[PDB]
Amino acid sequence: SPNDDDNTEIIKSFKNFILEFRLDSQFIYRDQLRNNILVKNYSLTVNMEHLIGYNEDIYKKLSDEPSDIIPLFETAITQVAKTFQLILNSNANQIPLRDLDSEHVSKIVRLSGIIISTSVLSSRATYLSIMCRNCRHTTSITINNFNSITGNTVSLPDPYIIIHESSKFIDQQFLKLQEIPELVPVGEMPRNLTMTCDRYLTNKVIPGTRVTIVGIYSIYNSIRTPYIKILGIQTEEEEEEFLQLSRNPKLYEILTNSIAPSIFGNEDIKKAIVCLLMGGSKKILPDGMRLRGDINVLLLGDPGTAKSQLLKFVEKVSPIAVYTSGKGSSAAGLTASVQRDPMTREFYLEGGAMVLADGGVVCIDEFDKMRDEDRVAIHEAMEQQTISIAKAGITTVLNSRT
Amino acid sequence: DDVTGEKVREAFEQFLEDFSVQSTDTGEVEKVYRAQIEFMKIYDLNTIYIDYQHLSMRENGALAMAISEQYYRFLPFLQKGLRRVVRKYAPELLNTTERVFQISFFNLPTVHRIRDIRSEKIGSLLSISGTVTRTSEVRPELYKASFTCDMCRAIVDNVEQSFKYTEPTFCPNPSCENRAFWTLNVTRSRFLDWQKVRIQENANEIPTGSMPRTLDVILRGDSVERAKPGDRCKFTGVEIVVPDVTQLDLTYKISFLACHVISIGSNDNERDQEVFLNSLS
Amino acid sequence: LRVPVIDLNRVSQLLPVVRAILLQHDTFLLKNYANKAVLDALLAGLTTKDLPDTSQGFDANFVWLEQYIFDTDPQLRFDRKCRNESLCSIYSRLFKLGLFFAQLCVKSVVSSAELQDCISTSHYATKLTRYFNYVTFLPTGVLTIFPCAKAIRYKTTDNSWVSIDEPDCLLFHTGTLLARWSQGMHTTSPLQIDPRANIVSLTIWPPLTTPISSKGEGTIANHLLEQQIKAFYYPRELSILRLQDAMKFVKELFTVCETVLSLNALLPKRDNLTTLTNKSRTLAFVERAESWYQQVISSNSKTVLSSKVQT
Amino acid sequence: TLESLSNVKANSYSEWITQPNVSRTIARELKSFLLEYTDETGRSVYGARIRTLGEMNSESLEVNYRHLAESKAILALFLAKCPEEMLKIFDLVAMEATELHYPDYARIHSEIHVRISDFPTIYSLRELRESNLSSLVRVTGVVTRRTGVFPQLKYVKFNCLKCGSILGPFFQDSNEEIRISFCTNCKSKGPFRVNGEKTVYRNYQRVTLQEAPGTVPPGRLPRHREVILLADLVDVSKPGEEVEVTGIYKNNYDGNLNAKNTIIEANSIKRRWTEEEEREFRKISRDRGIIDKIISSMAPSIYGHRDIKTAVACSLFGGVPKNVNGKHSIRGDINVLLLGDPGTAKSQILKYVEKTAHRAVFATGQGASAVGLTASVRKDPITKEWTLEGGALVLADKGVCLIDEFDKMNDQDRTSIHEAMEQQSISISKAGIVTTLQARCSIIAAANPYNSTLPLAQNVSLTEPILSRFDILCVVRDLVDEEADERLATFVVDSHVRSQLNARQRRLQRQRKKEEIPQELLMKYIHYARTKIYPKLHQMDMDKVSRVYADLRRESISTGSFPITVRHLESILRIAESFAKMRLSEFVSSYDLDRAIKVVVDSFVDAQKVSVRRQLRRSFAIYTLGH
Repeated sequence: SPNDDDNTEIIKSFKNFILEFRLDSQFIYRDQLRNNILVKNYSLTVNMEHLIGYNEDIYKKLSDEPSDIIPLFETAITQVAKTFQLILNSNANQIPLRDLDSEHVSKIVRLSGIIISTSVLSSRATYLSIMCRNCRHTTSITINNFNSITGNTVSLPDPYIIIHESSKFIDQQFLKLQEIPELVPVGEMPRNLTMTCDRYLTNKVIPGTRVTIVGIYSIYNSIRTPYIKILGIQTEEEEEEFLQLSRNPKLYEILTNSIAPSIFGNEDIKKAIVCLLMGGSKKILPDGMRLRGDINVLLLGDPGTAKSQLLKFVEKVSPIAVYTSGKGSSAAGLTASVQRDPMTREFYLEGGAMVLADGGVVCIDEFDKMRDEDRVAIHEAMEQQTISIAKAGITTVLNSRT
Repeated sequence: DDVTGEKVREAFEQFLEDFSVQSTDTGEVEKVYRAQIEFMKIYDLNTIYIDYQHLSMRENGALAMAISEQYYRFLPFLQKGLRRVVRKYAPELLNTTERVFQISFFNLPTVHRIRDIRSEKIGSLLSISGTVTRTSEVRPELYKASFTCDMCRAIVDNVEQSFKYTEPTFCPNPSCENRAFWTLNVTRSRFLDWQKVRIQENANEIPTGSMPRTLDVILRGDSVERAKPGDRCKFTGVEIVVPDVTQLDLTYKISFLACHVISIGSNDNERDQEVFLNSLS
Repeated sequence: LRVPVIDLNRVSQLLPVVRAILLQHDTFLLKNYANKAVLDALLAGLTTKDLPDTSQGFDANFVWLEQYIFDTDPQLRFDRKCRNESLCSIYSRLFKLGLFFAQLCVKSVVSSAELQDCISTSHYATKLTRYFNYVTFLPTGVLTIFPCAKAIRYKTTDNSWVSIDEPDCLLFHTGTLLARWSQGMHTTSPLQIDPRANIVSLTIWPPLTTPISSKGEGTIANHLLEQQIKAFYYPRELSILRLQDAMKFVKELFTVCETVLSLNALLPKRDNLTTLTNKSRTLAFVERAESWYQQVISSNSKTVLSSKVQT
Repeated sequence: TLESLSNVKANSYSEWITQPNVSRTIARELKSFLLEYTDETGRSVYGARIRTLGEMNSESLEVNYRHLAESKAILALFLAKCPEEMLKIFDLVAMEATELHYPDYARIHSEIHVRISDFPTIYSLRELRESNLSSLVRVTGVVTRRTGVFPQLKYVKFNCLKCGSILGPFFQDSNEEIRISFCTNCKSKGPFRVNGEKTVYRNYQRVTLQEAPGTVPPGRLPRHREVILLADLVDVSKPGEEVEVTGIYKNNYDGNLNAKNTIIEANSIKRRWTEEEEREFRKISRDRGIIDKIISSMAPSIYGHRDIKTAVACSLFGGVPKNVNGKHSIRGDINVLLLGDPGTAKSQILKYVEKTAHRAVFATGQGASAVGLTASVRKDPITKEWTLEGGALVLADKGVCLIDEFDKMNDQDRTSIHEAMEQQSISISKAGIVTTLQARCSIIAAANPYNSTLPLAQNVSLTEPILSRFDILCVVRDLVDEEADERLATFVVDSHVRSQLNARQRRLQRQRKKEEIPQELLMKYIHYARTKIYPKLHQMDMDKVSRVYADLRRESISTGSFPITVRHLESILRIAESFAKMRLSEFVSSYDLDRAIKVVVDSFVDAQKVSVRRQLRRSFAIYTLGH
């Protein structure tokens, strides 16, 4: 068996890599492993850029077939401290969600988006023990299915009963990542993707925060639905240009006329857009109170003064902005919705207009022709900046600082 | 071999070669059935039109009585005798695999209704006239399929489907024991365009407090896209029984496999006056 | 579809670069030259239009299109000057461009002892293009340089029109006889409709007595290039016969007629349309039509009498 | 040789191609065809497409079907008969051609597909029968809905649980499924796990294509099939565009299709007159009376009403939309509101646009509710998912919108129309699906009140922002005139009398005499000046437009008429740009500006009272009476 001799050189290469990598006469990988013992956190954040400068053959084998190199990395970390979780951090180019073809299957890919919702905690079987019904033969089966979500063909040699007492289980949580709306073209709907967490990766993100997730793109049978297993959740010339522009006392007049150049006049209306896009200061009180730092500007007047043209200009200028209407957005559009999955029979949450655009400007059109049931959810998000929904036994509070 | 079935097929072949209607304008003995086969070669047609009044005028109506009573039993015999007459005249209409020819009877005597549909008339040529409400799309049907096994590699041709995906149980090669592994051959299967039309009662028949009944009429052959919704058409076919495939006590459903659709609302501006004057006494 | 841009000052290093660009994009794009401010002042002598025919002045082909051709000076009994003083000044300034263009394209081929004979008699005549307030025309000469902006298109092999716009640049065009000199290594390109109806053109012309490789012994450049330039009436019998000689306008429709007819049925034969008999019928159609032109030498492809019904 | 390939010695066409001695000669002739075929100018059309394929890193090679039938007929007749075995062999031919010019192309892409376009035979979705099975049919339509990009299966490699070996590769078909019974190492019928490491996936997308509104006969229902997009064909067709699906008409067997009571696998997609028709447009538009000839040709079945024909003709061409530094998007669709007493052939004008425009969706005000005009979030009865179905304003992108009975509409439907007449976008966020679709079309409605003493704000049951969005307000007044009744009664009788080669030519001559410009030439004249010619507003009288709006707004305040906002000023430029498109001009001169002002003046003066009509006609008579 040639695979048995090749696996020994891979484990031995990862053991010597931690005891030899140094930066500025300081051992970062060695001090991070020793400090995690007193804290009791079986985790190790290993940067992907550190493996390139050490050995090119190691980084090449990891990006090719990560389903076999990652399980071997966990065995090398435990041998040094004597299961530890491997956290990979990449700082290369960010691959968008729309550029995921069939060439990235079983490969380490880097994504960047906002978490839609978060499911509950699920137990994953790792070390199962079966017992016969006649001779009562107890045998332990080590489940090494790293690229698997559910119990895809459980190995059962079936008069065997799985023992739930002497079996080890790990945590697992499902996530939904959406692409950045800044890269989504016009006239298209942004898609989503289901991710999976493990061990300390569960209950770490917040449904409504843009984070960077580096995982492995793979597929599984449910035509197959793709999935990505989460592994680790994370110029000087441009800075001088922004500092010199702020020193100009005429900056308040330049940015005023630059926003929406089609509308002529109305200097008092265009001046409020600059203060709205900047916003105040989100101050947090030590007692446990939060002050509103967002500015809400209401427009009113006779139609024909380019009302819809001004709202479309703010969406194209602000980085995070979602355009919505009045009657076109109901309770499931403006706020979060509670949908049921017809395959797993589970109630999953879904982001709305004021949920996916956290930290930006939400442009609403035709605010006078709105309904009464949709006016209660808006008033709650304009004062406390939170959305409290208690339906179907799900009591979750989402931040809406729009 | 069916003794009664072979007698009907032999009499049907002579009816399409000996019957001739004398013309009243020219006075020449022109054969309508012989000229209809030649017209189907230019336009490339696969559906013939045979009048029921012409069958009753031969042999004292002995052949028309056996067809109107038992139409489903003599259905494969009528299609077999029709292929022999076409092969004798124009044999170029067989090559496309052999083409599937269907017989569409028109101008029927008794026109039954929807309330007169009973179980005693199952398997007989009837005529139901109603209004079209809902119609489906044009979808093909697996008629004569061809199953090829993976062990003996034998192409089992001429496999009829009785409204179910039937598979052969044995391979013709005696050196094989395969009773499950079968692959469908699309390049050697005969497909037909079928369409289900849900008809209803006539608009002129408005009785007392009753419930409007619907009948699922299945069209085959060249009868596709011939019953538009909102027009009272005269259907013609046989009463078939379609079971429940989803339940495979066996629940059955009463259907009507039609072969010819006659639009009443439809029937050169000068020809509209000569038809109404000739149809009356 | 690549449009390279290189300065001609560095060529006078860039010799094999232009040799590899005439096969793909063919049409070259220059830019700055010795004439800059004097190029815009040539429009003063452009609004003339006061010369007759005799291969000079404007050509009123009927309707809104015309070609103001100005003959050369050393040619005897073929001179008709007017008020185009700026046009005569550019005749000697752009003459160096025709000789310098051969040092970056013809010099790389074999040698340079053959391009000096084509650009020696100075028998080329300019052609001013004007429009009043477009058919696919083929270039007459071998080299065609003309300052413009758009106009040119493509009749990058996607049979689609490409309207480029490069300010302060020179668009070059390749002739038809130059392709036969390089055993087929050039591609023609016509123009299209555009609002800018003010463009100056200039096409060089080879001498009257010069050999054209080995295949141009019996037909010189003066006899071949004069066929497409006289089809715009002396001789009148030779101009009408040359317009009707284009058999491609009536023989190309037959190559596709039976292809679209046999596809709907899948003719005296009953076994569809075999490929062995279809290719033989195309060669027989071009052979039967060839005898019709040989036995007639003004036929404009007359139609046949249709079979009428009886009574 | 080529002579022995024509004699088909097999029973079917699919069996002759699968022969080893025939497939070797077919691929040999296909290799020399992509390297020896030249155009009329002496250039290799296929030689330049190979070099450009490797520079852009694409796997789509476009091959013209017309250029293949003009050289070899053996490779053209077998493609339309059995495109399954023909495309598989020709796929390896294009791969070997690119390796000769670029040997380092195998490391990027392994397979190169062929995009066959330009088909001689054109068929629709209604003419699809059983004779077109397993054949490349070019079907054109409008894309209505589509699905996501789901990774399909091609080479599935199963793994055994009793030994740990890898079984494969196996070609996965889109019709049947692979069922492994016995193994090659343990001989067992245990469960096989699909490995997610050695499987070559591919893109898959289901797009429902519907028939075009301009080709469906009146009185029938349009049809729709299912289109499958594979390889790089996904994410090309957008919901609201006209594409030409040049795929193979296949069929699939379903278990629910036989107990309850036609998929086209695409191969090449192309989004959407000859040379003789293009030269005829410049000759007709060169006349000085080209504008008057189009107005007289609009709706030839209606006599009189010259003021209404100018608004429908201007709404068909539309304006030139342009973005303002990536901020605002000025509309160009001219909105015409047909108002007046019923009986003056008001509904007959809406039926004429549906048979002349390239994309016109006729709707009403009674049957069309909230989702009848805009989009909706419906549940699919098969996939059990929340799909998105288009409406009247969604399926009419870059076209004409026809709405009947605008006065008999609910309050929930009037607000959705006003939101799309300014921003040209309908934002619908229902069932957690927040989508912002586009809706750019000319809404031509026809409501019913007409009291001359009452203004337009009281006769028509509408609001103020609704009437302000319409550019032209046509008002019809049924007056009493003995001279007009005699001319109208004669045209009705003359149009009812006239309602094998000699009989057909006489019917076409009678129809052309009553229109005098034919109807077939007017349809292609509108689409020609809407996608190629774009007139500008260079060198225009800016001081003349400011004086017209200054005198029009000053008279509406002292008399108490309809207030003129800024939306009416932009309507003059939209009508003036439509007049330049009718003359095939790229610049709007002073003649087109004077005609656009008279349209807005006649639509505003007649939309008032009797005393206001007799007063505004004398003060604004200078701008109407041009010099």
